[PDB]
Amino acid sequence: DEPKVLIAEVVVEGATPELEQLVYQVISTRPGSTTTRTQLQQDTNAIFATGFFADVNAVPRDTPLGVRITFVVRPYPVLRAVQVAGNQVLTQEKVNEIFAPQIGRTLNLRELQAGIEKINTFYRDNGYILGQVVGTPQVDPDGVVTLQVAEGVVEQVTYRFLNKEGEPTKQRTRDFVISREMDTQPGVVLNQKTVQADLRRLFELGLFEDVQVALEPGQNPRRVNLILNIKERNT
Repeated sequence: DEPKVLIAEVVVEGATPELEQLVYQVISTRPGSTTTRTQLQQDTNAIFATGFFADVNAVPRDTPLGVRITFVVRPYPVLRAVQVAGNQVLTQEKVNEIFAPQIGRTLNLRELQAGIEKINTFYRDNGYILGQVVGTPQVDPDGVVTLQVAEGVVEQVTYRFLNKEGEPTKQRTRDFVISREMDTQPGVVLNQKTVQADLRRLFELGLFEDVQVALEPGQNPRRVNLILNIKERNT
């Protein structure tokens, strides 16, 4: 863990005033302090961990005073808007409301992740069990952030009839009999409350020994094929 250098000045470049005090607060390197390469590296890690910066570099130069450490920092842009692709039950207006407190100051990726968590909580609490933000947020240099969601859209619903052993068997009941009990239909976003309700209506018909629900990925792999595995009461 050698060698050590004495520092004469520390400057922060590239930060707005609000953030520049933060940089000084989180680093340990001061004028008058002895540092190594490792510690300077840890200082850039600490600054990066604040969540405000796209890029952090520590640069040492020789000045008339002695050694300068310049921390060069490239903040994320001021946040101007957050827009979403692939949404249906999550409205752009709800997205605007979640992120309103952040608009007009430098974007912070920890705070963005807290908003992403608010979106996933909106899906989960409203019963859209599959719904969530997917991918990495796109941050454009003009301060507009784009997110993707996959809400759990039902591409198709497939009935599979099975005998007692669990092998395929000839269907007796007509498709309409089942379909007309179900609110879960192609094009809706899967909701665990509606699935439940649907299975209760299928039970109230008195026709099936078992109905089990299984999901397979759609053709669009962000969507689902809802499978009903159905064992009908014999003759």
